[PDB]
Amino acid sequence: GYDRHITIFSPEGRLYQVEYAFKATNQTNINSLAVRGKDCTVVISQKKVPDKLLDPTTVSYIFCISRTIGMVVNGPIPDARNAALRAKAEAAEFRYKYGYDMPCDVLAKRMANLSQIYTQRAYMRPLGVILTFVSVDEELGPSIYKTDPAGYYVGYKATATGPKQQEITTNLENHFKKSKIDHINEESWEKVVEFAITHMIDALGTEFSKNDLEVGVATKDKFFTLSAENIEERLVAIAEQ
Amino acid sequence: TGYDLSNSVFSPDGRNFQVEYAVKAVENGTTSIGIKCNDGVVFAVEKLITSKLLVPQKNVKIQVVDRHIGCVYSGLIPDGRHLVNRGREEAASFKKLYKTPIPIPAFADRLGQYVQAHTLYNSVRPFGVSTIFGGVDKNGAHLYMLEPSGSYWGYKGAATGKGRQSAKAELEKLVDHHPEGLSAREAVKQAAKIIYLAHEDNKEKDFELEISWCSLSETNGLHKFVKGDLLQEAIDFAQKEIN
Amino acid sequence: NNYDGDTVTFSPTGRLFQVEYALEAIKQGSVTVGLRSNTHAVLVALKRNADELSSYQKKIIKCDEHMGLSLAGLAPDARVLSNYLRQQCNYSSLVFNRKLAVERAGHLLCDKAQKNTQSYGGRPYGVGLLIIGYDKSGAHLLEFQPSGNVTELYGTAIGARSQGAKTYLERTLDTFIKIDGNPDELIKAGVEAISQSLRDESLTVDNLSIAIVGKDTPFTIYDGEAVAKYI
Amino acid sequence: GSRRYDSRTTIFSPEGRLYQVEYALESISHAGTAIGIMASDGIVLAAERKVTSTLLEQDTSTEKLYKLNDKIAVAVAGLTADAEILINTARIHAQNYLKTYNEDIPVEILVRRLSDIKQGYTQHGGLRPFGVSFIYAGYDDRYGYQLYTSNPSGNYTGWKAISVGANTSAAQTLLQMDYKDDMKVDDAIELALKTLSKTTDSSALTYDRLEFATIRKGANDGEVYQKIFKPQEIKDILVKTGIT
Amino acid sequence: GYDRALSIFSPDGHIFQVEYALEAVKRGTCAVGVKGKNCVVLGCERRSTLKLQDTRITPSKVSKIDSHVVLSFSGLNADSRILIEKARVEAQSHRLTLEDPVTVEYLTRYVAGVQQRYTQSGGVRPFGVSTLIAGFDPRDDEPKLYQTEPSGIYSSWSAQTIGRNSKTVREFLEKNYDRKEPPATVEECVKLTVRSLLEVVQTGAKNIEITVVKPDSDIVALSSEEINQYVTQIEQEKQE
Amino acid sequence: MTDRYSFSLTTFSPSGKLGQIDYALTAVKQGVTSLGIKATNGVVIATEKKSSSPLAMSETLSKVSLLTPDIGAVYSGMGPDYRVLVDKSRKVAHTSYKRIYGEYPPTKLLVSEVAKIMQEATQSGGVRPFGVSLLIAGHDEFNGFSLYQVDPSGSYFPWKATAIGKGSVAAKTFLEKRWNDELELEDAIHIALLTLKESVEGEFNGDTIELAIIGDENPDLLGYTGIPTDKGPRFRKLTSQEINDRLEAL
Amino acid sequence: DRGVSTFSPEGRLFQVEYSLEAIKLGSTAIGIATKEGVVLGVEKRATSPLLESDSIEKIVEIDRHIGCAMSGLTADARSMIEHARTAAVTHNLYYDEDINVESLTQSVCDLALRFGELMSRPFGVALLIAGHDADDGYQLFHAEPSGTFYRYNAKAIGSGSEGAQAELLNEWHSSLTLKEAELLVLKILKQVMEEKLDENNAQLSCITKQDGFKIYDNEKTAELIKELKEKEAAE
Amino acid sequence: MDIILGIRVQDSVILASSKAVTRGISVLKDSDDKTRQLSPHTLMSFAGEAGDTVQFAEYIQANIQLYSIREDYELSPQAVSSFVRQELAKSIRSRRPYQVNVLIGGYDKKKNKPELYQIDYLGTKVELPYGAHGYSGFYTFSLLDHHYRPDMTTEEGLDLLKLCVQELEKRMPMDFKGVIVKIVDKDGIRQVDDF
Amino acid sequence: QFNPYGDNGGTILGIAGEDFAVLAGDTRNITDYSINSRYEPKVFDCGDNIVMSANGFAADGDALVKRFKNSVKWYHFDHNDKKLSINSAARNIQHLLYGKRFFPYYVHTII
Repeated sequence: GYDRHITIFSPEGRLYQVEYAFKATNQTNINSLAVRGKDCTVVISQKKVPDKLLDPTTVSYIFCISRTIGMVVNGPIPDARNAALRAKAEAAEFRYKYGYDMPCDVLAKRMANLSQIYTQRAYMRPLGVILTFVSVDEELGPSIYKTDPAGYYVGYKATATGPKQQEITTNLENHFKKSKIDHINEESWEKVVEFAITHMIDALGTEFSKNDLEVGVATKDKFFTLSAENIEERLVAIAEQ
Repeated sequence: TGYDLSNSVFSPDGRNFQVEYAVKAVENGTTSIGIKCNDGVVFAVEKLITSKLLVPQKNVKIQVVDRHIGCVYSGLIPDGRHLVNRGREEAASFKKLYKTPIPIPAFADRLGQYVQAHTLYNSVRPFGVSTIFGGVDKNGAHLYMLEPSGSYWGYKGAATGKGRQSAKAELEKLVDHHPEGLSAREAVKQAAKIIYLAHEDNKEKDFELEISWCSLSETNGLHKFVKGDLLQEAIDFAQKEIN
Repeated sequence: NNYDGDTVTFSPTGRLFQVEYALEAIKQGSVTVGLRSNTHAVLVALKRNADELSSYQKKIIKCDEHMGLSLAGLAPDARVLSNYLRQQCNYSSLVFNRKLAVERAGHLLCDKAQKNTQSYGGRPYGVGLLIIGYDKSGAHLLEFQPSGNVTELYGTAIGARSQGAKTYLERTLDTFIKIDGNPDELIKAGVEAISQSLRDESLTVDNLSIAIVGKDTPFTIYDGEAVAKYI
Repeated sequence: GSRRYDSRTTIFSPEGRLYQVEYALESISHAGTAIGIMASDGIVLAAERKVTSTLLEQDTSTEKLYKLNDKIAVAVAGLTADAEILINTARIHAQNYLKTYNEDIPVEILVRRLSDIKQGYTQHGGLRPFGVSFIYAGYDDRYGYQLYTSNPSGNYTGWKAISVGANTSAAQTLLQMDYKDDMKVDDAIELALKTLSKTTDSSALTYDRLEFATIRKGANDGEVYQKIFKPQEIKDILVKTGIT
Repeated sequence: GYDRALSIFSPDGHIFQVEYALEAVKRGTCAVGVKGKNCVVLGCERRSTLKLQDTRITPSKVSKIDSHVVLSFSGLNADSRILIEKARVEAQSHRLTLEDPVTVEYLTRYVAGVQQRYTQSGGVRPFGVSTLIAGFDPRDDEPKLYQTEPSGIYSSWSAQTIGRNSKTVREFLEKNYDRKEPPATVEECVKLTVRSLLEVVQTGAKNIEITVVKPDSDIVALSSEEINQYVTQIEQEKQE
Repeated sequence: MTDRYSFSLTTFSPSGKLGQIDYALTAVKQGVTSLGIKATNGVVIATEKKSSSPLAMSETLSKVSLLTPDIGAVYSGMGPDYRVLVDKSRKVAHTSYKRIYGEYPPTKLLVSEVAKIMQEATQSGGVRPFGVSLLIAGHDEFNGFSLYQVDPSGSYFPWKATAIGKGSVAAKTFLEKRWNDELELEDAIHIALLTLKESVEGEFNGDTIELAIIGDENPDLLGYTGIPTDKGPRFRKLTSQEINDRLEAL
Repeated sequence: DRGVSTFSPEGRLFQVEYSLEAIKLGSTAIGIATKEGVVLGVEKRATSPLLESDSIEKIVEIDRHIGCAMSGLTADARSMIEHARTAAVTHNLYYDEDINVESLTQSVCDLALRFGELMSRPFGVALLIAGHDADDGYQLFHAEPSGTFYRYNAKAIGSGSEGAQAELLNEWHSSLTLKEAELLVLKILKQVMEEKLDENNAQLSCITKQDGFKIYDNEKTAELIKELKEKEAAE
Repeated sequence: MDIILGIRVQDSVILASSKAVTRGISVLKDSDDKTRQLSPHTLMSFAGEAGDTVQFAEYIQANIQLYSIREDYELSPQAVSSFVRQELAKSIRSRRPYQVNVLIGGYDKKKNKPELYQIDYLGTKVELPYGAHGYSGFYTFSLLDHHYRPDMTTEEGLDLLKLCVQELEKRMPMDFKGVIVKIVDKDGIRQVDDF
Repeated sequence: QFNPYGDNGGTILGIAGEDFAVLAGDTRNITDYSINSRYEPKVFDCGDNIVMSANGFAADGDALVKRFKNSVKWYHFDHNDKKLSINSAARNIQHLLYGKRFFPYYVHTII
């Protein structure tokens, strides 16, 4: 069955390469999670540095696409960086052509269109990644938009991605059934970050030190990633709670 | 099945078997390492002395990129040279436009993205090398190791090829008992040792040691080869430590 | 076996079978020896005829006044590669008024052979080459191979039964490395080496091809009557 | 590389047949039957729709009969989408001819060029052939009324009466039996319907499963008129020839 | 563009796509050409599982390339139109530059070159056609007849046949054609051309086509009537 | 590097099936149900917004898209394929019509262009067919109201009413029962909602149903006043609120 | 199936090696080189007696000083001959001189290997290129689809070649006259030819420094044939 | 080049074209035929820029001959004229335009009508009872305006031409070495051998 | 506006004896009213017993001689070390110069 090697239909109307690309998404064995505050959007991903020889500072799956947009990837790093560089190029071109910063959802759509092409044209393989895009958009406010190897995308109130993703998902749905609202009703990003980590701990049944996480935050007019110390401060705040 | 006959094809695992096969040719190669130090990086390689007919000192494998970046690799040597040629075009282009020499993380991704592009189509074969490289820039020292999938990270120390595990074992030891730093001159001795040590897993043929380094104090942030008295000095250091 | 249909496919053990089959054409090819002193470098090549009525295939090709090679394997591939080298020697001259360093000639061949081992629909080169020259840093011998692997040596040999001469040179090393400023003696030691690779036949007068380059010697090829002196 | 996934659409079988042409014809043999009949005073085109649903918009659809210019029309049997690509090409080609010579295109010349495009897809480029056969009905001042067929091979032939699509062996027998040369258009109309009536895979032939067209001299003195019948006009012709 | 080497060598040294193109020629309607003392005659079978054929408008199997050169063929009809077009184009280009109509050998050489080119170009299959090219060089009264085939080989023939059962009609021509004495008139040559087709045809009804080419661009297509007489005269000279 | 697949990936099998078109249709069969009904004074297209996660905001995912002020589209099958087709469909309305005639294309011709795009993915080198079927509802001055279905083959057919996807067999039967040629637009909306209740498992409300109409011109939606002959878009998306109003009277 | 430019495990190009088989099925071609000229002779092999044998052109002029004979898929030769003629006239245009026989042959053989995935397959025809130049006198070259060309004192290609080459291996000596060489080619052809050799089904040609490449007409050849039987009968 | 005329009478088209070919101060030739037969019943005369004239005529001729052979049919004069106009209309916006003016004289066998078409190098076509390109027109048009009748015989047409040529030899500054006259009728094209 | 030519002056002279030939040239190189060099050779040994001078615009002269010297080198490679006859050199140079017919080498050439 060469219908299992390139992106052409199988007899039951399926694209196996797209399906196998989704499988690669979890190779890194990393779970990611994103929630929206009132003023901010927070995206946390587990950080795992197995080999002691690595320089831990260069081990990241969160990317700074634009001034305002950040992206966390779930999937192998080469494909992740291919997606990162491309998204950066597209966000910069958009700003030059149209005279305003590329919105999160639009970049998400454009990357989704790119992904779609690989599902249709035979010479391009899909990238084995899932891209979660976050910002505080100037029209739509706090935003989460996620793209997969199918070329599918949609906006989220909150989301999770990875192997243990289903547990994190249902954990969050449970919080929002209770809370009755679209987001974390919290003033500062610092406390939204605490929420994100706290609910990741509950759902995974594990604790984290400062080196086990990696955190991204988008406020109005910038996206930035927390240093080890910023997270320690955040973890300590959680401890005394 | 047959998922492994064509590059860029995902297996049901989510794997690209051609890249994994590329790795075997790398694992088959001679040993090579790199060591990050206080203000620089040190590179070294094992060169199997195929025959007495090999002119000593004259089959250089460490390749310079720009004036500040060293690159060494284990695997298919021609594939390695091809990658450096590309790297040199990238640093030429980056300097041409931005005036400043290419920073190391910047350079890392240029090689990273290019190697990764050879896992995207079935009309190309992935690279048959793992590449250890780096140097000194406006932010200090950086060492990288790049693999056939296009995966790369920053390293405190790194190794690849036949003796990678013996090398990695000795590297972890250095890292543990020198948590405040290792001098550039020290790293040149340690490098010699670890190549002599990692040569045991590969010891039919005896071998030629080759070292290079960029240090902000010792070579002024430029890539130079280790030669003469300093080479012999580290050769002797390593000879002590095997007995 | 399943992974030998093209150059762009790796075997499960990490091999490139089309490159290995390309290497096989050299093995089938007639033997050629190269060796050097500090002042000269010599190529000796055994030429192979089709039958008793045919000329003996040329094995040695001039690249510049100071560089040249010998071939074993597909002759047309050597013509392509030598031509390419002639151009790089040319380019170095006309642009930089600079004779091309043998080391650079090595690197340039390596990268040219390499492109063919990584892309679809192409094929590796089916020939092995030994490059001798005399540049600004003395005498040189290079061994090219269609994998891309170029190797600087004091001496070597490639082709059919080359293993004989290759061991002899390895034994002779300290003798011939110092045949400095004597052309004839380096040639005869080359002729002696090639003799280790002969079976049921020895060196005749239109059978044998010798080339030499050195300090005050243009790369020049000796054939026919002008090698009788050396058998 | 990519060779491994190449069907090779443009090669010969050991018997010297073009596989993809043979299989396109086999595809075309399951399409709604189209019939062309040529009379001394006009041409008839009749085609059967692929089984209609009660809810399909009957009048605004054109599945089978298309206008190439004012003097030429085609009946289609095969993949509709493929047919449309070729039709727009034929229309343009007729307009290039009018633009170049200031005369309407001779029927064969248009037919030949479409057949040459089909031919190309079976010889070079490695693409699949067009899964389409046409019945060309048209008029010009050199040969008068003409019928042609072309098929995926790029072969074309002229006819007095001919059918394409399903049951053409049955239909060609019935046309061969009742067709006369002196025949007037109104008899040819009747023949076309009586022939579909018998070869159809449906229980009964009704107006809403038919496309019908004529090319007559039935306007004002030596000038030609194309008639694409509305639903009602077919429904009336069905009663007047006594099939309903 | 599409690149594949569709025509390639097999271990036995055969190019299967050229050989399979010959199978298409085998399956094509028969064709024969016979050259007289002062003329050439082209005859073509017309397959007879078809009435309702409108022969006013259906492509004639013999095609004029220039006014002094005619070409017929056996094999794929679609492929033949492409060769005929290029040949017609080249005919007019040779007139424009050399100021002289093509010799029959030249026209043959060109069409043969086209077929051959399609045997070793990527992305194309060979022409499923063999041709009989016949006519008179300009200001030359000696008759010409040539054969081409999918491989690109071509040559001159006193008389020759191609297509289905050509082996049968070649058999006939081989014992009924004297090299030393070609059919001395148009009459005689037409008869030998029709006689040969009658080994293989059926009734000589809507089943045989004949074109006669004389010197100085003097080509005339025969009609049912005239053919039919040769048919009846052949059959009543049969009762022995 | 670059595309070396310049040969078709859809070819005739010995039976004369086109495998990849057949399989694309199977992808459409799996897809979520969508429908369209044509009234005398308008057209309705409708589908279910079957949300992937409940954490998703399914209003950010529009299955029903404006193509021109007077034309709207909906699909069953693969969403990503739809989304790019909408992008191409919107652009071709401009490049190959509006930039030439200074007006938006009539429905059948925009459909014709879309069908062309989909036919080309069925024959061009190195691509698979589109895994969707589209229902395009639209208005234009000379043809009035129309409804078209477009399949992966590139074929299109005009409909009085129809459905595609999951429960299309049942849905068409139900539409045959109810459709007459005197339906007023509100009657068609009512029927559409009933038909869509059949093939909807869980929640059935204004947040899980996407429904748009091609109806009266909406000057309140045009964005400007002063040109009396410009009167605004006939394509209107019904709001969540508006859908729920008709569910109480269902 | 598998790439056109693929190497066998023995280190040979499949497509080249297969072309070599096609050449073995070809009609016989023989050339002999002497100090008085080079002779080129071929088997015409008419597939049927209705084919006019004089229209079988398997010996061909390249320039006045260079001739060529062929064996194999002879249609593949047309473009090789066309390149050769162009190269020979072109060289004379650039240099106001006759092109060398070896150079011409090298030029032709450069075409040979430029096929793949340029043309789609190698040539299925071998060529005996015979000529004369001032530098190296009379020369005969065997030009193959491998892109290799050999110089020969004598050579046979095509179906009768293993038998003909062994025959040539004995009969050639370095003082053959042109006459002797003509007779030798005639003699060896009649042996390996399926049918009986006459002036219609075999063709002779030579190239001399004085008169250049000439093809012999059937009268002159018929006399060399009559001459050949007389020497033979008389031993 | 310079002088080319045409008169369409009752049953024929008559084309008169000067024989002189001049470069600098030398009449290189005095018997030049400035005409190509495009098809048996269609003739084209031409004048303009050296080289372009013949190259154009022969290119057109080749295309019409190809058409004839392909379709075994002769294009009507109207159709040939439109083809020529379009070719000239293309050329005028090319890199280097064809600088050729033509007259197309043809007998349409279907209509049994003679037809004269005047086309300049811009591709400006008109159907005319009589026409001229160049300075000729300035004398001949007014002359023909007065002397031409629609129903004239071929013999009267030739006499009308003698009037035109007499006048041009009287008043034109250059020596154009007489004309070559050709008649296009229902029986094809023939040339008058003395004029 | 840029003028791609210049005049470097000098003058050359060739004469044929029975079994010898000369090519003389002054060694002065000028532009306008200045001397650039009192000794800048413009007559060259080009191998195969051919001497050549391209006098006029120096940049073009050097370009031509370079290309002819390269032509000779390649003639040896491609034609088995054959000697380039003076007539064949003459014809070769015609093609070098005419190659640039529409942007010529401004030189008077003598071999």
